[PDB]
Amino acid sequence: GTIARTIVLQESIGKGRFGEVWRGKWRGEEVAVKIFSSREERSWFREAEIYQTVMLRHENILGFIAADNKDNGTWTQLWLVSDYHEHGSLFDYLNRYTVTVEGMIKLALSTASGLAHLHMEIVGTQGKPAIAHRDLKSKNILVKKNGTCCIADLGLAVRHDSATDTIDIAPNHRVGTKRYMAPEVLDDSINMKHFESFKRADIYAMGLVFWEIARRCSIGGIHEDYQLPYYDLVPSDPSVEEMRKVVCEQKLRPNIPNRWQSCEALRVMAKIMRECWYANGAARLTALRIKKTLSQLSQQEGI
Ligand SMILES: Nc1ncnc2[nH]ccc(=O)c12
Repeated sequence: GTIARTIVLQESIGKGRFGEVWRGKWRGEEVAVKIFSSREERSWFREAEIYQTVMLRHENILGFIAADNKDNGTWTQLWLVSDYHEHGSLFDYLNRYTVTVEGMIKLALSTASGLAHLHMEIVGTQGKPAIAHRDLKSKNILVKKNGTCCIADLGLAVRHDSATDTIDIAPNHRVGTKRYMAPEVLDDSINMKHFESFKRADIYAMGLVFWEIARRCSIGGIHEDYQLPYYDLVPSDPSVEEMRKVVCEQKLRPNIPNRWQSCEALRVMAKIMRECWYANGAARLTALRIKKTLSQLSQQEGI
C-alpha cells in the first residue's frame, strides 16, 4: 500500500499475543505500527474493523491512521498504523513515575472519558455503536505528552446493535487479561448475550486501573510502589482459577490504604474504585457517571 511503502520502521517496541508494535516514521512524523503475520489476518482485520467504527475518534481513544499490507519480497506483513505516544503504556508510565494529585485526576478522567465515549451509543446516519473493550488494563492504555490517557488495544472489542440488542461478534468464550476479569467473567455467570454486562465488566477493570494510578499519587512525598492489582494475592500471569478463588470466593479486592481518606482527591478516587468493584455488575458506576464525578473534581483542583 501507498501508506506502508512510505513508512520506515525504526524500533520494535512490543511483542504481544496478537502482533508486534513498532515505532515508525511517516511523512517525517512518529507513528506506531502494529504488525501481524499472514496467519494473524483475522486478528488484524477485526482490529482494523473496530478502529474504523464510525465516529470513534476521540481525544482519549488511540488515533487510528490506516490498515495496510507490506510485501518485503519474501512475506506479507499486515499493518495497523496509529498515533505514537512516547510515554507508551500507563503501565510503563506508572512504573517509571509518581504522579501529582493533578496528574492522577488527569490520567483517571481521560481514561473515564475515553471509556465513556467507547460505551456511548450515538444515534444517526453517522451513528456510533456502543463498544465494550473486554481487555481494559494499564498495559492497554497509553499516556499522551499532555499527561492524559487514551485507550488502545481495541482488537478484542465487541459492538452493540441497539435495535435488536445483539453483539456483532456474538461472543461465546472468555477473553482478556485474567487479572482484570470481572467477577462475573471469572465465574462464567456473565450473560454473553447482554451487552450492558460487557460495559459493566469494563468498569470493574477501570476501577482496577484507577487503583494502580492512585498508588502512584505523591502527596507530601508519600506514595506506594507500583503494583498490579492483586499482586498481594495471585502470582504473575495468574490463572482464571487463581483469580476466581480470590475475587469471587474470598471476595477480596485491591486494598484501599486508609490514608487515601486523608486527601479529597484520593477519597473521590477510592469511592469510585469501590463503586467499580461491586460483585454485582448492575450496582457499578457507569463510565459517564465517573467522567462526571472526576470532571467536577478536576475543575475545583484547577487542572
Ligand atoms: N500506539 C502506541 N504508541 C506508543 N506506544 C505503544 N505501545 C504499545 C502499543 C501501542 O499501540 C503504542
